Amino acid sequence: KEARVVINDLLAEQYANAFKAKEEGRPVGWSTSVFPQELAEVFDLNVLYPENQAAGVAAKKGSLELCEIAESKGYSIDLCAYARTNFGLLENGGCEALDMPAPDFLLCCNNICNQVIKWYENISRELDIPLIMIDTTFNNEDEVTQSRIDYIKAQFEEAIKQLEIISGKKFDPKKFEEVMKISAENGRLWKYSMSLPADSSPSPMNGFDLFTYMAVIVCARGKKETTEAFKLLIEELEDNMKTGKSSFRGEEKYRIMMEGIPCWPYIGYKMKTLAKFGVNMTGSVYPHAWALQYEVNDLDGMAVAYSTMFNNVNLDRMTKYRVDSLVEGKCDGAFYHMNRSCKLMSLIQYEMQRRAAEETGLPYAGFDGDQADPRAFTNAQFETRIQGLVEVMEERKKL
Amino acid sequence: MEAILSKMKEVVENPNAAVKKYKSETGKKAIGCFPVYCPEEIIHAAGMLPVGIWGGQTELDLAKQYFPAFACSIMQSCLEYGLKGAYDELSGVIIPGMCDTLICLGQNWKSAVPHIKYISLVHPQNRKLEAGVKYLISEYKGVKRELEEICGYEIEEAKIHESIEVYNEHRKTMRDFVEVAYKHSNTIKPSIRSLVIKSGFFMRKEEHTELVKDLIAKLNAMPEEVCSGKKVLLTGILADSKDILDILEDNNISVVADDLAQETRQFRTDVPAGDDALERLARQWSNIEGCSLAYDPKKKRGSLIVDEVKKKDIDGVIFCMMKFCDPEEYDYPLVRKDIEDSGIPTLYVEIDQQTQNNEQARTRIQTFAEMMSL
Ligand SMILES: CC(C)C[C@@H](O)C(=O)SCCNC(=O)CCNC(=O)[C@H](O)C(C)(C)COP(=O)(O)OP(=O)(O)OC[C@H]1O[C@@H](n2cnc3c(N)ncnc32)[C@H](O)[C@@H]1OP(=O)(O)O
Ligand code: SF4
Ligand code: SF4
Ligand SMILES: [S]
Repeated sequence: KEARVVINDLLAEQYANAFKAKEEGRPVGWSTSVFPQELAEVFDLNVLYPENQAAGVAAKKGSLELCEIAESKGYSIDLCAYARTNFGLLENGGCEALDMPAPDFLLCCNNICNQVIKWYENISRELDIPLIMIDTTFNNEDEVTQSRIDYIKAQFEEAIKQLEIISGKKFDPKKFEEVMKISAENGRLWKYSMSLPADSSPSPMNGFDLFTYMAVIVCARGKKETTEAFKLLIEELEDNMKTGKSSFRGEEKYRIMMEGIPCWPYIGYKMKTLAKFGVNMTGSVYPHAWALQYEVNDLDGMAVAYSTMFNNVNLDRMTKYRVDSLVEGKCDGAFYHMNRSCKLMSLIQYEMQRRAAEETGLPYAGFDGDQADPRAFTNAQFETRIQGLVEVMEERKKL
Repeated sequence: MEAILSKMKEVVENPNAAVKKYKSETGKKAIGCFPVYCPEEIIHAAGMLPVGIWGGQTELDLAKQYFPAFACSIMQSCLEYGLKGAYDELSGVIIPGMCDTLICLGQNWKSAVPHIKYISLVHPQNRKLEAGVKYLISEYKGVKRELEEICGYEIEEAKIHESIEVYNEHRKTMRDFVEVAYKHSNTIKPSIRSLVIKSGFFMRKEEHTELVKDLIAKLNAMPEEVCSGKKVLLTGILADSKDILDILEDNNISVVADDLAQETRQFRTDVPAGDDALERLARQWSNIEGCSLAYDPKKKRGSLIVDEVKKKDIDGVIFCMMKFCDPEEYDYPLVRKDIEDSGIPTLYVEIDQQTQNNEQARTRIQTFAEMMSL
């Protein structure tokens, strides 16, 4: 029994179950990537993720047609590619490469960014469906103010009341407790498994594999199946560590940290290119993204967990996440993606990359692109930029 | 007459001068209030001057060290001016995190302009929940202290209530102006309307209140005039560049209503009554509507605009799209559909503070003016 097989089947099972629920008349929701999923899980609700569906379509090379559709409707190419791709899916009534049913309700959380707010207002107006908002106001202070905590917990309550109406069920305190435990564990397996690269040398996996497994921790964070899935994976990764093996082809001459989401429409090309150069990512900020840890039945802690996701904390803390991931990963350099779609991540990258480089003493480089719009990435450019970094690392390497 | 327009002109054409004058004539500090919504009443109660910051026409250079090319034009301007020291005369600035770009500017600002205090404020999306209001009050108490740390003295509960009163009087006076300008659409050219409203960002509101009341008087003494050309409603972040305003005028277009964040959005909703001052301010945010920055799953913006168009027999709606403004870009399709669905024609024009070769808008506006002719 292989981890990848179970993972892919578990992922594909989320979609099927969603279509089934749709068929039987049970509500299906669409949710942002770091929403408090525990709130809908306790109700056994089927929840799909627009960001995941869009990355999947982009990988399958079919996000262009959808962005062009959204664009013909008046949506500016300036807007995040995930939203354009999703608007095209809605207007087109789905797609062929990776289809999913329309939502009956939405779950939105701006801890990752504020664009999903507008994006979701549109879907709600478009389909005339309930929109549950968990607003985690940006943390300018090093710590989450008590005001933010009370406010978030209060919204957790509003969400629950809304979901009782939507699901037609009553909140079960006992079930909500088990999901908390389940969610807490999967959060732990995610941070642990995806952190192994920081050791080994060679790393037990190719940094990019993280983004494949990233799908499970995103759509099924409160399910027992995920727990077993990550357990099988771990066992395989450790088996590799102990045998000096890995999914990363060839020798691992260089260890780096890539900042940002990879360009899904060119994930294949990006994999090959880095491999031929002996470059592998063993430093990542993502093992923290879905860690989301809190004590069982501790709404204050849960609130803090979701508000502290790295996209919602001051520049200083954002910078520390990188510096830390570089060091712990024993990285030789930093590779930055200037993502045309993600303004939140792109508009603080300059200052952030300056600070991390001046603290870690490691060299860096960057490239232009987009996670779902194939028009923003240029292959020829990616190659010369990573090669440029390689020259520097190899240069400082041999004294 | 020139008398009033002159005064307003001198303050809009030279914002920095006025800030200096005020500080010396009063011996008090001035706080900059960034785009869209800020609790000016708290700044005002303190005796300080709330100074609106809405960028301006400028090339980009120093901003390139913190922002890539795709940051919205207006915020690119604010940062440039910031790095150039054009705001050094302020003792601080409030940069509300209304969207990702405003949030990122606030983080870079803390590093790129260390000498000008950055006061944080994030309005709640769930502004209708009682919890949203209590949270916003806390943000406001936080805003209060920071302002107190700057001016030195304490800001009195009584003074805030007093300030809230001054502002509400200002808002209703402004709304009054809108109806008077509308009755005099040939006298009040687009550039005039803009000047009468924008000048309110550079002087104490009570002082602006008197200026507008006088102008309204001179205008009442004039017979009600029927517009000789086509009327339109502008909507978006802003449309203050002399360039765009001239184009409308050259095509004999009269602006009789707007849904601009720099203009009518600032005064169409009054601060509610209440015993608690900060609570009153917080609840105004609960009552804002038809704004791209104000959470509304129903997106009533389109419908509200339609109502304004029909109220004043407006001939067209012009989307003054700020370049690379995502909140506004998301709103466009649906808000446009609501309007066109109601039989109203619309035009799309891009607002770029870094360009100085506006020709696209001229041809689009000329074609729109000719289109409305039938
Ligand atoms: C910090 C962040 C939160 C913030 C911010 O930066 C962001 O926004 S961050 C953004 C946050 N990002 C993310 O969440 C995402 C990570 N993205 C990925 O790459 C995912 O792995 C995925 C989408 C491909 C998963 O979805 P999924 O695994 O379901 O796609 P999958 O590749 O599995 O499809 C092929 C499978 O489906 C089946 N089949 C289909 N049609 C068929 C037909 N007609 N006939 C027959 N079969 C058909 C096949 O059997 C095949 O194998 P199965 O499965 O048995 O083996
Ligand atoms: S990509 Fe950046 S903007 Fe597009 S959704 Fe993920 S976080 Fe929000
Ligand atoms: S993105 Fe739009 S709303 Fe945000 S600061 Fe820019 S113009 Fe203002
Ligand atoms: S703005």
